[PDB]
Amino acid sequence: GRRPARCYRYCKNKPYPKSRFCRGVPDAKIRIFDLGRKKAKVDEFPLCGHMVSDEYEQLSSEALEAARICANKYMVKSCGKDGFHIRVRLHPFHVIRINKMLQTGMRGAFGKPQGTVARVHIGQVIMSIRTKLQNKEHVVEALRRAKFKFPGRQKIHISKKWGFTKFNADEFEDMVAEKRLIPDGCGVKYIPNRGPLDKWRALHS
Amino acid sequence: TNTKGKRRGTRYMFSRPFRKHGVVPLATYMRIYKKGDIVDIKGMGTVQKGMPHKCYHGKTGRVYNVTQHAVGIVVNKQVKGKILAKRINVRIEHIKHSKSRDSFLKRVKENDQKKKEAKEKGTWVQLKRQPAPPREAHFVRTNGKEPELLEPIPYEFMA
Amino acid sequence: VNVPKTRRTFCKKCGKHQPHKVTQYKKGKDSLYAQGKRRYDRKQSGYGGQTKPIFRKKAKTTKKIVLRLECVEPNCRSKRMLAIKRCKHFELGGDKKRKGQVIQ
Amino acid sequence: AKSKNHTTHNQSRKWHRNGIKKPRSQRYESLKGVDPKFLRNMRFAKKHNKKGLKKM
RNA sequence: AGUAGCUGGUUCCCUCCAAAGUUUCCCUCAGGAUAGCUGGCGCUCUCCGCAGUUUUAUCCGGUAAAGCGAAUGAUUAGAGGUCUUGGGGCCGAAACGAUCUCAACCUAUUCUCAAACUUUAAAUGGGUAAGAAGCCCGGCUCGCUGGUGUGGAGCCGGGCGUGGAAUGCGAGUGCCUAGUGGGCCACUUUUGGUAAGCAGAACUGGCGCUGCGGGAUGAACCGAACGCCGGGUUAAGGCGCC
RNA sequence: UUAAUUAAAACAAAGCAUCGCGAAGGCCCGCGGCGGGUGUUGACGCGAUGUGAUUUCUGCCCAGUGCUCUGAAUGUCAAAGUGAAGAAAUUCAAUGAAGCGCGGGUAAACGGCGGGAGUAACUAUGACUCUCUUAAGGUAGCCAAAUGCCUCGUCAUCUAA
RNA sequence: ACAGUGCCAGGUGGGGAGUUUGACUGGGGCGGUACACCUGUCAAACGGUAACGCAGGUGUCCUAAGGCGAGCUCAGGGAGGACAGAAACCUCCCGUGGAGCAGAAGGGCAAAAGCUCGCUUGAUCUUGAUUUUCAGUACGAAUACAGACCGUGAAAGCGGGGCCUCACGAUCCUUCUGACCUUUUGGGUUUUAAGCAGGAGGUGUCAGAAAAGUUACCACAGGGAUAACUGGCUUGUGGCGGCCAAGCGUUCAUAGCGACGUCGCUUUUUGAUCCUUCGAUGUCGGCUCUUCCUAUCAUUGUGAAGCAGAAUUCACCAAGCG
RNA sequence: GUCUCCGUAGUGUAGCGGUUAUCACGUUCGCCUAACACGCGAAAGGUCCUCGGUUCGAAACCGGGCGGAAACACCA
RNA sequence: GUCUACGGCCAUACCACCCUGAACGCGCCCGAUCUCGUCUGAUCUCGGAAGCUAAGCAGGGUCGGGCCUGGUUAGUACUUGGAUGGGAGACCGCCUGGGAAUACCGGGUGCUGUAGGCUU
Ligand SMILES: [Mg+2]
Ligand SMILES: [Mg+2]
Ligand SMILES: [Mg+2]
Ligand SMILES: [Mg+2]
Ligand SMILES: [Mg+2]
Ligand SMILES: [Mg+2]
Ligand SMILES: [Mg+2]
Ligand SMILES: [Mg+2]
Ligand SMILES: [Mg+2]
Ligand SMILES: [Mg+2]
Ligand SMILES: [Mg+2]
Ligand SMILES: [Mg+2]
Ligand SMILES: [Mg+2]
Ligand SMILES: [Mg+2]
Ligand SMILES: [Mg+2]
Ligand SMILES: [Mg+2]
Ligand SMILES: [Mg+2]
Ligand SMILES: [Mg+2]
Ligand SMILES: [Mg+2]
Ligand SMILES: [Mg+2]
Ligand SMILES: [Mg+2]
Ligand SMILES: [Mg+2]
Ligand SMILES: [Mg+2]
Ligand SMILES: [Mg+2]
Ligand SMILES: [Mg+2]
Ligand SMILES: [Mg+2]
Ligand SMILES: [Mg+2]
Ligand SMILES: [Mg+2]
Ligand SMILES: [Mg+2]
Ligand SMILES: [Mg+2]
Ligand SMILES: [Mg+2]
Ligand SMILES: [Mg+2]
Ligand SMILES: [Mg+2]
Ligand SMILES: [Mg+2]
Ligand SMILES: [Mg+2]
Ligand SMILES: [Mg+2]
Ligand SMILES: [Mg+2]
Ligand SMILES: [Mg+2]
Ligand SMILES: [Mg+2]
Ligand SMILES: [Mg+2]
Ligand SMILES: [Mg+2]
Ligand SMILES: [Mg+2]
Ligand SMILES: [Mg+2]
Ligand SMILES: [Mg+2]
Ligand SMILES: [Mg+2]
Ligand SMILES: [Mg+2]
Ligand SMILES: [Mg+2]
Ligand SMILES: [Mg+2]
Ligand SMILES: [Mg+2]
Ligand SMILES: [Zn+2]
Repeated sequence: GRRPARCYRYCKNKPYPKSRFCRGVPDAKIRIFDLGRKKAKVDEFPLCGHMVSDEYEQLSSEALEAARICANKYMVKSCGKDGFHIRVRLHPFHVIRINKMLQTGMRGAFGKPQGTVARVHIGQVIMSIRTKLQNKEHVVEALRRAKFKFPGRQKIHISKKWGFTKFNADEFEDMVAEKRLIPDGCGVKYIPNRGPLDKWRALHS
Repeated sequence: TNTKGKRRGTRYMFSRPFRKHGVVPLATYMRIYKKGDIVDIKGMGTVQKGMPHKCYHGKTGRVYNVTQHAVGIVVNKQVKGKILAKRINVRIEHIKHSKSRDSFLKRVKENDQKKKEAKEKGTWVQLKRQPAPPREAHFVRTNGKEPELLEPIPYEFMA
Repeated sequence: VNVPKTRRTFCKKCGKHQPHKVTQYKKGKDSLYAQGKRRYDRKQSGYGGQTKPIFRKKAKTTKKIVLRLECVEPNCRSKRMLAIKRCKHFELGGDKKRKGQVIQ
Repeated sequence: AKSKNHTTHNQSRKWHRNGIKKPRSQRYESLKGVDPKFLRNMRFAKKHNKKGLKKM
């Protein structure tokens, strides 16, 4: 139904968002970016692996949907439906056009919206998985399988940050002990030595 | 093609800076402009009268006429292979005294004094500027501290 | 466009602002003995058919309204033409606008 | 048929063959375009310059 | 000897200089006029001026990047409040009584974005200045301005050469003027298109107009530009044999 | 019948049907006239068209475009003529030929001749009904016809196909 | 006294004459207007910059929506108040503009440029200079002044149209307005006519001819600047083939298949483009004849099956022979 | 494909920027008739296809959709 | 130390809340005969001087929000010029120069001109 993904692999056009100028864009193939036990607290899943893009290219919303299912099914089978949390880190905002031929030719060749893609840079995280530290093997295998749904080269990388947080795993526990970090569900709020001293009193009372 | 509109492409050029809209400070209107002065042209979108044309925004000219509200400026404009001395009428909101010559006038006064003062003291002083010379030989004391050894760091995939 | 039937404007004969009667200008009927109409008649006579262009491709849908001013000074009565912009609807001394009224 | 539409290629090469000469500068510029009221008095100032000739 | 904005042809040598396929207007699109690019003839001076350059000062800017716990727009996930509004429940005599529960809402966070968003904000870039047409004194004219013999401009006389960054270079100026007005290619940037030895732009440089060494071969690549010669040395490329 | 790429289903034809004209006329020629052809003619004739033997039949539409008929009753309407103003040039008014407008006729004149929905006791159709609608809304016939896109329509016959 | 003829006048008059029947354009036509203009973007931080590039607008509207002055403050929200409720009107508070300013958009604007009142006609008369497009021409539009008459305000001041960026038109001709105007030919008076200056009547193909078709009966000058074959680049579409493995296969992913995805190859499909050929490369199909490819239907030699045999399916070397 | 046009009670249809959204049929209630039809007197019932916008007020006017129907598509 | 009138720059000056304000001021404040204007002496205008710093206003405070300014981000991203560099490409590295911005961390919290007062 759609052209082979080699036709829209490269970031050749400027970003083309669905806006008030580009009307008629069909809905993206991927509508869910978080799945698994999304409600696990920050402290339940210390491990985090990433699928990191090694190329500057465009991924179709179809391949994001395909990879998500691929990585999600393998985790449900090797860790259980409540043993992980998957977050797809790319959103298909750039719109790809089509100049449909059956005949004007190249006259009036500007194309109609055909789909959506995510523009991914080198070193940019495609999708992330957080789970328990004893499932590190199953995370790598899930992301290794999902690579086959994407064009180009992607690298797997087990992060040093605690879960989906921005704070290193080697010190995350210490910061929570002294109330520099406050769990707020999947993540942690950061407490600076700033602001009204009342907020400090509340945290220490 | 494009349009020949007078203010095409001035969306940002003539807009006011961030959180600097509103009333125009009155010192803008208290400046004294004299024939021969050098002024930098800068269109201000708050006042739409006497607006300089976009091609003159960011150019520097010379005042030749002074009226109640505006001045006449002789400003070079390049059109293709020739440069034309153009005469524009610009309300004094859209100009400011150029400080490019002030450094020169400061130097002239300093030059003349040194020229005058040194003459009565029978000495030759330098007056002409010079380009920065290569730095002269010098000693670097170590203060009994071995220079810190530097090494390249290992690669890490901090992705 | 709505224009008052009077306006105090400049009179060239008087050299000072004066009240003026305002009316719309209307082209007068063509003279048969104007040099241009006399030359045309002689050229259009005999054989040869039409000799001048006849304009067909009309594009404008309105005209510039010219107001005929007259000085109301009994001694001066000087007149002047005063053209305004294009308008599809033009009237003299129509009902003046009212604000804060219920429109029925 | 269709042809090229516009370009400025080769144009800065032609402009510089005879140099992009700056406008000529004279020590006396024309009073064209200066304020008519101020020019009227300047003419009057010049017109009676000879009145104070002996004093000078 | 009809006219032809169209096809074809247009006859000796050497020397010197040497283009354009671009601007605007045209029933203009296979053509003209126009500016540009060219040539010729000079002339006014010279043995201060100028510059496809940097330096030093000083302005101009909103692209690259970045931002979205900053405005606009788009957008993922949980978390804490919640009666200020609803869906379900749910004990009733029943109410804003009790009870949860899911939603909207609000508050802090969180994922991801913009050619027609932006608080920030480069590099490269554009303008100006770097003196004698300057600086500093005394005076005079005014019908302009005016509390003021104030202001401004103009004019007269006088005094100051360490000619006030680097570098390079002789400059200025005027007539007459042909051809051209189908272009095309490459690095980078860039629009449309799946792409194209595709169509359309910016910058510079090329081919066209140009041979020569290398790329076996080749309009454009790499090196390098050319009077007729000898010797020497090289470039880019090479050194089994051809 | 296209001499020299088309011999035909094309043209003609008898038959049929219109139309103009009674001679100072119809139709036509001619630069010209007491000019000329039809015409040495006279409506069973001459002139202008369509269809195309016979057989059978030739339905509806005059709104459109044509053609035609009636006209001071009568809007517009040239020159010339008439009247008034003026020094005159000139201007103005009154009057009002044909033709156009107005009203009839005419299709063997050019031509034209619908759409939607519901409805019969299985289903299907739908004689029947409702509705919008035009100047008529395609009648008798005929048809995948030299005329039907879909289409190599569907059924039957002709073949092993 | 009409026919008729001579000369004028009105109608009819493709019977006949002459002529026209735009341009751009991924060939032309059809379609659009990228033909005169304006906003944002493209556009690569001065300016400029193309495409039948993208998102839009214009041929108007306004006696006030122009001008001045004064006085106010808007969208939205919160909380209160008979009927009154989501929504009527009153009150208090918050409110950087989240409103409004004729319109497209962008910019600008808070004791205002918005809203409401009061007075008004600077939308008037006039000579030059300048800017924008630019050839440094015209128009159009705009900017500073200058000279008169004015309005408004207590006044400073502001105003010669609309907050800024668009909203428009030469020559010739016609019409109007102006002067104790010039000429009206030998002089004078007077009608007329012509001059001079400023408006309007319009050219939207918008620097401005007056303009319908058809040609298969066709013609000339050209064009490979340009379409209809081949060939060339490309390969979207077509064809063929891999990779991952959710499923299918009773069981069992992979004997045989294979979704969601993804990577390729081919030029026996169609496109896209217009490089060669228009002083001509004979345009479909069949027939005949040779040759070549392999992506193998058969045959030879093989491997694997959900291969008992038979039949079949998948795969290998393989184009010798059909 | 380009261009033009159309969506209103159950059906077919009017609407001349401010309507009690027109007409006919249909449905319902009551008379009439032994009953039916015809007929007479009444009643009800429009998601103005949908979203946005101008307007003091949009069924209408202007745009974006959702379905529908015409006209073209030629020279090889 | 500080205020009043008029200002320049226009948040280091703003916003929220709390504390403190001698003197003179600036105010709140008391009235409507006159001037003037309102549905309303609320505002505006006019005539005053019983009271009060309650508020405005001034100074200060807040591990305050904002704002200003540094650090980090980082010689990172981006970039001028170069190569017969790599790679099928996408892109990337190096040579020669220039060189950012968040988050995060710190510091600051109006200066000042003219005139005239108060403060032994
Ligand atoms: Mg592109
Ligand atoms: Mg005649
Ligand atoms: Mg050209
Ligand atoms: Mg000849
Ligand atoms: Mg000849
Ligand atoms: Mg030609
Ligand atoms: Mg023309
Ligand atoms: Mg040629
Ligand atoms: Mg820009
Ligand atoms: Mg960016
Ligand atoms: Mg090209
Ligand atoms: Mg050539
Ligand atoms: Mg050359
Ligand atoms: Mg060469
Ligand atoms: Mg080679
Ligand atoms: Mg040699
Ligand atoms: Mg023959
Ligand atoms: Mg024959
Ligand atoms: Mg007939
Ligand atoms: Mg018949
Ligand atoms: Mg008829
Ligand atoms: Mg028919
Ligand atoms: Mg029938
Ligand atoms: Mg038959
Ligand atoms: Mg048959
Ligand atoms: Mg005729
Ligand atoms: Mg003819
Ligand atoms: Mg053409
Ligand atoms: Mg640039
Ligand atoms: Mg005001
Ligand atoms: Mg004036
Ligand atoms: Mg206004
Ligand atoms: Mg006489
Ligand atoms: Mg034919
Ligand atoms: Mg033909
Ligand atoms: Mg060609
Ligand atoms: Mg082809
Ligand atoms: Mg394919
Ligand atoms: Mg199974
Ligand atoms: Mg080409
Ligand atoms: Mg040949
Ligand atoms: Mg041959
Ligand atoms: Mg041949
Ligand atoms: Mg094989
Ligand atoms: Mg006290
Ligand atoms: Mg009071
Ligand atoms: Mg207090
Ligand atoms: Mg703070
Ligand atoms: Mg302070
Ligand atoms: Zn008068």
